[PDB]
Amino acid sequence: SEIHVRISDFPTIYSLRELRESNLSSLVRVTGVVTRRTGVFPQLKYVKFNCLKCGSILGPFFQDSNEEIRISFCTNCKSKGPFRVNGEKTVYRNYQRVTLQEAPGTVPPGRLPRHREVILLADLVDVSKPGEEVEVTGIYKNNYDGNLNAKNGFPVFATIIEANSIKRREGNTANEGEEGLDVFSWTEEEEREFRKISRDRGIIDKIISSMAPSIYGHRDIKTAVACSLFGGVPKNVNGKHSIRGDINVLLLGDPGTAKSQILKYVEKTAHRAVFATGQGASAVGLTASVRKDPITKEWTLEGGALVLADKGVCLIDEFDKMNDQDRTSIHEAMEQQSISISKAGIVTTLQARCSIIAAANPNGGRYNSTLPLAQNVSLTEPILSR
Amino acid sequence: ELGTSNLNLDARNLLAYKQTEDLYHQLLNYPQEVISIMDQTIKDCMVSLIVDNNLDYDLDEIETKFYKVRPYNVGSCKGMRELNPNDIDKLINLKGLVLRSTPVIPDMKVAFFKCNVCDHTMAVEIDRGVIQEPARCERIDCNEPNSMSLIHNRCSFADKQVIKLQETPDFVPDGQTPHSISLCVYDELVDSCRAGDRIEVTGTFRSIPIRANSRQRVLKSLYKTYVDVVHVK
Amino acid sequence: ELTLESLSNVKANS
Amino acid sequence: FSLTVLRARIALLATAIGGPPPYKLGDDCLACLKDLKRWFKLVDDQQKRWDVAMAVAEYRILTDDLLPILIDWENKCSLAAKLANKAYYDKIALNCLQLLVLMTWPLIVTEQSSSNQITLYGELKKHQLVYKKTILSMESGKVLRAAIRLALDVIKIDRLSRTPRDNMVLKLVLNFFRNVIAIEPGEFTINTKKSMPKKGITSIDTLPPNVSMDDISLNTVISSFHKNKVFGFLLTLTSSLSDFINIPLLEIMFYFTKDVNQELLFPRTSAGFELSKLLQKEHQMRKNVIKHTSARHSRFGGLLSIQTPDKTRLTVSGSQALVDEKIALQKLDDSKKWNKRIIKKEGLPNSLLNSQTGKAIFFTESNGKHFKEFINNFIDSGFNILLHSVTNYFTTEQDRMVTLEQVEYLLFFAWFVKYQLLRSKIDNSADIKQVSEALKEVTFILVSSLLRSAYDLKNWTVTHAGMIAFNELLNLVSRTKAAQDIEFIVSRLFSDERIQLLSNLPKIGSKYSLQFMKSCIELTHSVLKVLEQYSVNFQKVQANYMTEPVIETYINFLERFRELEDDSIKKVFSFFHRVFVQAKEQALLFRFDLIILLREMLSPDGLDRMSRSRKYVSQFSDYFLARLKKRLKKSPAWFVGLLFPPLHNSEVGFYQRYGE
Amino acid sequence: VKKVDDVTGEKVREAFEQFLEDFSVGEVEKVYRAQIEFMKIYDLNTIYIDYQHLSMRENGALAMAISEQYYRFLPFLQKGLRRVVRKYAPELLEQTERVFQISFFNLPTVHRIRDIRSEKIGSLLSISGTVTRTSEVRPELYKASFTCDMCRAIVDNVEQSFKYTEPTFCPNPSCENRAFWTLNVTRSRFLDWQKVRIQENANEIPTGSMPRTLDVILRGDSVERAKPGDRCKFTGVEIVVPDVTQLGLPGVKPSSNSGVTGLRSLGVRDLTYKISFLACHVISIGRDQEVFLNSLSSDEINELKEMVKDEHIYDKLVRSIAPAVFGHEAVKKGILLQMLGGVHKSTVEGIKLRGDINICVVGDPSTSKSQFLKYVVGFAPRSVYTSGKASSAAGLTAAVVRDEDYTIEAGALMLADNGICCIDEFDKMDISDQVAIHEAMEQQTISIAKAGIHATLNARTSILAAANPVGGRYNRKLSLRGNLNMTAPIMSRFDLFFVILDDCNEKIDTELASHIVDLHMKIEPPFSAEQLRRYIKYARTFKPILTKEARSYLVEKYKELRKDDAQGFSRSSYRITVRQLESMIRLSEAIARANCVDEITPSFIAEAYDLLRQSIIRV
DNA sequence: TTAGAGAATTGGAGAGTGTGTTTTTTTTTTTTTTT
DNA sequence: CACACACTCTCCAATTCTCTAA
Ligand SMILES: Nc1ncnc2c1ncn2[C@@H]1O[C@H](COP(=O)(O)OP(=O)(O)OP(O)(O)=S)[C@@H](O)[C@H]1O
Ligand SMILES: Nc1ncnc2c1ncn2[C@@H]1O[C@H](COP(=O)(O)OP(=O)(O)O)[C@@H](O)[C@H]1O
Ligand SMILES: [Mg+2]
Ligand SMILES: [Mg+2]
Ligand SMILES: [Zn+2]
Ligand SMILES: [Zn+2]
Ligand SMILES: [Zn+2]
Repeated sequence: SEIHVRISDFPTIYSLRELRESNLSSLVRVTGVVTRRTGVFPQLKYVKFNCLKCGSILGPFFQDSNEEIRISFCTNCKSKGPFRVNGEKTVYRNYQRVTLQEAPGTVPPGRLPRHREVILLADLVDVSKPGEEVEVTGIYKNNYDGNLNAKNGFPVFATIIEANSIKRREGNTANEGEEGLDVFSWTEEEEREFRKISRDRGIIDKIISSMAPSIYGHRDIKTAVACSLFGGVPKNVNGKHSIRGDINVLLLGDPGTAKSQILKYVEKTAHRAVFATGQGASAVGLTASVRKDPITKEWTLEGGALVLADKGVCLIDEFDKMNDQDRTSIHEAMEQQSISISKAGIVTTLQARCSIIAAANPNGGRYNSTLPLAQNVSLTEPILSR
Repeated sequence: ELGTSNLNLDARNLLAYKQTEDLYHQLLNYPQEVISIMDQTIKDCMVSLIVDNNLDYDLDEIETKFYKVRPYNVGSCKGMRELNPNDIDKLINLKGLVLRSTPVIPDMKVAFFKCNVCDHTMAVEIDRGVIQEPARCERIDCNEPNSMSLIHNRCSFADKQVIKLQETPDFVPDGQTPHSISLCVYDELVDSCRAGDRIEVTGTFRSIPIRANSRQRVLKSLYKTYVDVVHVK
Repeated sequence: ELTLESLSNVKANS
Repeated sequence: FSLTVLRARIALLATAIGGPPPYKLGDDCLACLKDLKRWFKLVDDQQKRWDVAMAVAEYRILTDDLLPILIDWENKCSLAAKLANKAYYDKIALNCLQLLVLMTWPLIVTEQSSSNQITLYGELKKHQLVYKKTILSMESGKVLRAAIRLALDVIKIDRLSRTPRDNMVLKLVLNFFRNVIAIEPGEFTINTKKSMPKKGITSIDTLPPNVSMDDISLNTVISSFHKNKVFGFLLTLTSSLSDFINIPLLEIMFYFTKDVNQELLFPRTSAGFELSKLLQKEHQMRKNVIKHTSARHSRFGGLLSIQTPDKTRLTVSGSQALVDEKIALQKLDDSKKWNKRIIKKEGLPNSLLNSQTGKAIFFTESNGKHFKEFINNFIDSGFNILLHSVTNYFTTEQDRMVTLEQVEYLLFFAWFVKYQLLRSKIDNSADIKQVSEALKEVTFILVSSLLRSAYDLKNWTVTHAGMIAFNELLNLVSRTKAAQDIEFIVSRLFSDERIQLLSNLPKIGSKYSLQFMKSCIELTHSVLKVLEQYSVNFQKVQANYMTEPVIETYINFLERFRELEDDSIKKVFSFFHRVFVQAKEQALLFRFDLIILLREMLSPDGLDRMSRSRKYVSQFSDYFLARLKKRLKKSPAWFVGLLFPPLHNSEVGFYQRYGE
Repeated sequence: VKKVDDVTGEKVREAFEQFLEDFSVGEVEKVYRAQIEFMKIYDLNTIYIDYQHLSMRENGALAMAISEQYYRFLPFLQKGLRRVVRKYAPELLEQTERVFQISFFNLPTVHRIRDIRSEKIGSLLSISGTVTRTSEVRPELYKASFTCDMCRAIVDNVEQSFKYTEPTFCPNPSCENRAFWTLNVTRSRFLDWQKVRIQENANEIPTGSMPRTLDVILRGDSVERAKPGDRCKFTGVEIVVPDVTQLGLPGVKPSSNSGVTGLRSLGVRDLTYKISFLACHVISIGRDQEVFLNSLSSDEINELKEMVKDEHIYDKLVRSIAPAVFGHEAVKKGILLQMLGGVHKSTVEGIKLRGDINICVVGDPSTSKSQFLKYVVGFAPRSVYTSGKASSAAGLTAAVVRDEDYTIEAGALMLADNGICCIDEFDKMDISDQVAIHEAMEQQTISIAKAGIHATLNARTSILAAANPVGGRYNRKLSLRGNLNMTAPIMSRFDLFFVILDDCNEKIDTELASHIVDLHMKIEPPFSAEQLRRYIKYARTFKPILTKEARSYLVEKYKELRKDDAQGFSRSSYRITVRQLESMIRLSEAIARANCVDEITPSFIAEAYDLLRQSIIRV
């Protein structure tokens, strides 16, 4: 029935710290990391109340998605009484209230992060997963609430952002200067150009040579990274047997050979990429963790690096320096491509179709060519075979 | 010669003189009225002394200043655990070590209303914590009822500092933990005893009702007790 | 029938 | 649907005239100006809607489009006047200024007015202030310099060579000056169809956010007048009096002086000395306030019982009452929550018709200095000539004058004749002949006839417009008598016909506004002093003044001591002081109202201790108490007769009021 | 409409007017008239009025009038301000009404949290304390403008109290409205509102007593100017904030020490009051070349011109670094090059190239390493000092702490972002701790994926480590690798290694003692610290580039380094990687910045090669 | 003009409709990161 | 649930008013 317009590439980008009263009821482009996300609750679009005293029809008031519709005196009679909606002619729209939080990258070091609630209306729900980093364009409106006025003791209002568009910037933080809500979306001309250049003989060599253009040599590493980036086909025989369809790469070598730089490039290039390093990646943060929800007080399951990188790439720098009991947590998600969690009464099997690219470092810092591979690394066969 | 207000009057000095024995007993029994009349007598005696000795001074300045009396050493060191409820509104001497002290609590003394239709402002004195708001504008040319709105920041406030006194360890029975009582300090002596100090406090042991429900006027029948400090040593 | 130029010359104060 | 179509047409005209960033005249600009003029005229009087003006104010037409037209024409006019299609470039400003004066015309609402006009009056009075706000602040308000061009074009030619048509141009341009400066905030018309709740009106500030009381006061108007040179315009217009330029001009230069007092002219870090004095006074009153508050908190609980007659044990709280028994009795008095009902009551430009004594508009020192000489130059130029010009018109159409004419004329006359006398009193550089020309017999008899005619129609405002002039009549008679037969013909007709009018108003006007009561006390004070140099009899005129309602209306003024000034209390007290030994009629003064006001006077909460008002009053009250004691000691029944009003019986009337 | 006017109020307004317009205060200059012109230039609406200027005029009468009854006099001051600002230039007020904020500062006396008394309510204070918590910048209603639900009449300029006060009556005498209105958010005026929670300073707290806190309200331009931890000197009116729950609100209900009662709007419930400061001004008490030059005064420009045109500027800078340390010219030169840094280039593929220089001053326990670190942390801006002992729970890099959700605790390597992280006792911190900074020292980011939290944090810091050799005293019989517990991956990330030894020389100790005792008795630096800081800031704006011959010389020097570092039968380099080539580039850029030249000559590359070679020939 | 017979209006008690509570986060498991 | 509060709905006799009284 209706077509919405998603404005993209707003010039003036703010942060949840620089918003002021001058921005009220004006388009803003704040940037932050999603923290909470309610379910997609249907919301009243055109409320058509029926008078209880005398009338039976009230005007199709537009719900503003921020404040409750006020009826006050009825039109049929001035007398006031209870009112309720009509189920005959009523239309609903999706409603989700995501809670943006200032990104740890843009938060000043050591300071607490600010946060504003963001309303996602129809067609925008479920577009920003929790924990992802997004750029939200929308109207910066304010509504009055008595709770805040009572708490602060001043006639102070509560602000909220009615999102008009969302672009995710998680896993492509090096992709500034690009245009559009999706850097990886292609136009028809772009698709024709893809089909034209693919027919070229030696396109594979061009693609391989174009992986790390500012990194000399390492054609074997570039080939492996290109193969991992494109990936394979995930088979499923008769619905019973399932074959992994993603390629895992392990870069093992001496220091100063651009192993971490290649990983940073892959993070820049791949669609859904997550970077985790060494000891700074625990077992449950790599795959999945359960937590007691502070508001509803029950156990809920939240994904980690291997879920945020689903159908993408997960980059693990300094693979050999992670704890063994943290490194063994990616055994299932790297072969079966599914995280199985049965903690706190939550028995479920998440899906993580990741493609691990890990950079290691040989024992002693130098790769001893006179010894076999197993004697140069601390990794074992079950993780080396993946 | 120093321009001070408080007086560190001692209780035994009333027994020393002849005609002020009934005065001392009434001070122990009726501390509020006795202290008020003592303060008024102090002010009148000082202005009379200024008049008589011809020591030239601003009479208005002396009259404006509120002069206080601090009767200490009222009696034997009464125990906190032995505060039976017939000591209500009676002068009490207590000894203990202060646990903590709340920040300054402003209590309204003089209200300040404004006529929201003619900008007429008058101050209504507050007695016993009740607001006697004017029924209408004082100005006859306006005399609009219900046109008065309180201007909170233009009122006059006093200083109240509730202090949680604790029974001294050397006097508490060895079995049970020492008890505690709540002090009340007004207009002076505020921050005159930081936490950890040991003091001998003199004040009137008073009890007030507490509202069971904030919205309603229902009052609990337990009458939480405090003491109105008049001197701290 | 206002031109783009009129749009730039606000008439309503707000 | 009709209203939004009207809005559509206004917006269509707004984008048709043109805009900026120099303003550009669009195609058919004259046609759209004529269309707008015709629509506004049709909706103003023919239909009486007052909605087109609203739409114009909404599009900010007067600010965004109309003002830049005159601003852009000003530079062309200056270039053409200094260099040495002029008719087309001249006629364009005529319609713009005609529209401006039409929108700036004051709005009047009466009972005969329909609901639309009263409904939109409150929504358009703020826009009226907006117009004058943006006009005065528009780069020194140069639009008035363009306005005076719409008058100098016609007045340049010979007066005998005037035009039967161009004559209306002068009226139209002149009305703009009086209309812009008469713009004042209105009144919040509370909807009294139902009983108001436990809370009153929240905000009485009838000002839109773009309008501040700083940018709309008469100080801004006077500063704009000085900076726009229009002082010379107002002087030259009056310099060539020797008809249609009299009635508007009567209020063009009167509106900004309709309520401004002449005391602020003379002071009698310069502004900071009065600041220090006011701080001292407020410190004194705050010191008096704290004399009641307890030395300790309210909850100290000072309870007492007053052993009143009959061994009563009435309980009143408060440690303050323990200090003095009078404080305890006052706390007894004000403890009652029951109160009685006190009854109470501008249709013309607000001023003395509705302004209290403290409403002195703040003036810049330089602005005050300029205004001191502006009015003096006007008086030295054409004051009496302008008065004599309208003397002939005032003698005709007595019953054809709307109530606006009296309030806009009598106040002007009285204010300026009072200013001239006070200026002559403070400084001798001004001759009394500069105002002595107002003693003409015909003018005096006509103004007296108007004053007496206003009495029978219950037009109290029009009558108050007359007492303010009647005071200065006696004042000027005294001034021209002391400083000197021309004064006799003006001050001998109040023998028998006028004594009733002057001796009846004080007895009846006590139930009205404060200024109405203030007028009569000044009248009596002046009349008791003008005749003192010739005594038709001193003992006979005072006989009709010593009446109980007269004493009531004099003592009703004393109850406002929180706002009465030194002279206000001085006149009221001197009325009784001058009759203490000269008349010896103190028996009628024995009401408790005067004794309670005396108690308030000598109390520190009333009159100032450092001032020069409470000393002689205190001594005279000391003598008053001696007189009271002497008169009460000789009559036991007079102890309770002091409260009850006097009696009409024959023998007691001389037995009690005169003591045999 | 009859309204009585407090003549004292307009008198104060007029006196403020003359003070603002004709103060004319070391030649005569109308400072406040120029202040209003300054406001017109940039549209800012904060008038910083010094209190001394107000006190000297009017012999202190107006100053006392302000300082005693500020709360009641404020609207009159605003009106007087409007008068002057309109008179000088009406360029104020799609008209957008301008709300002004008079700021008073430099009060004669400064109070404190302990010295709060309720008898100072409605008066100007200068409260000073350490901020511990700041709320969000919420917009508070300032001048509401309601539209009634019927007859569409607009009630405007409704002044707001601490409550949500709304008009009670409609100006149009045909609208029935006593509690029904719809606020016009677009027409209403809002003000920035922040609530900071300050507390008593540490030195002002009596022993044993807990610190006393206060809630200070910040409005307007003074928002976000007081960060937590910073000791600020607030100044403004002190007010008391009632409990708006008791006053009654459209959306909440009263909730359950001495509360008064009896108000018409209250009924049977009581009202309690809380003291809260309302700050009007807060100050803490604890870039192209042309842009920097235009921000510098001409007198400083002269000093900078003398430096840049100098011939021996490089050696003078080296000798002027850490004057209180005797000898150690090489370490001084390395520290100087650290502050200048390199160029933080970013290639086309998105790969970021490091531009920061890392130094490691390894030396005997009696040497002057910590003196160098302390000088750097006390001189270089945005620098922190930390040890390897890992004092705080958060490590050198970052940590997550559960809140009784997860949040990031900033480590030492993050607080020094875009600065220098002076790490001390680099050997003490364990090998299981070294693996954390391998990325933060080369990729300059810290990546954390612990539990429900996942972020790639920024650490663009230069590390100046100071590690004691293994065994306490340096052993020259072994290479630098043997004397240090650091491994090859972390030893190759350090650009410069400086070895300083306390050789048992009878003469050297004499100069050392004479120097230390000489300082304690009173060092003459050719450039003072404040004088050198502006030169470093000016030089940092340079971005030197490599000339054509510079590239060839750099490649040849790198070839020589790798040839001389070859070890093993398979010719496997151990100490010299391509990181050393990038280190030569970084040092060349830093040296060229020292000479304030935009081109890198082969002399600079030769010097950088010498600097690297001297740190690896230690055998 | 005075003491006294007639109209005319509206505030202070009360009928009544709808409110507002009492009402709670301890202690005990389970997880997770550091220690 | 019901007792107490806040407040809309509703209502006669004491308080004000102006025509006919002395
Ligand atoms: N060349 C020097 N010039 C000036 N003072 C020096 C010099 N060498 C040593 N000192 C002094 O020697 C003392 C100790 O030096 P530090 O800088 O504290 O080194 P350090 O921290 O003690 O070394 P360790 O291994 O941590 S114990 C300080 O008071 C220095 O001022
Ligand atoms: N083959 C190469 N081409 C270009 N630069 C390289 C190459 N190998 C290493 N480098 C440089 O070495 C620097 C450090 O690489 P680094 O990310 O530390 O690799 P590793 O983590 O394996 O030691 C990078 O800035 C990179 O530019
Ligand atoms: Mg690496
Ligand atoms: Mg050290
Ligand atoms: Zn209905
Ligand atoms: Zn009033
Ligand atoms: Zn309305």
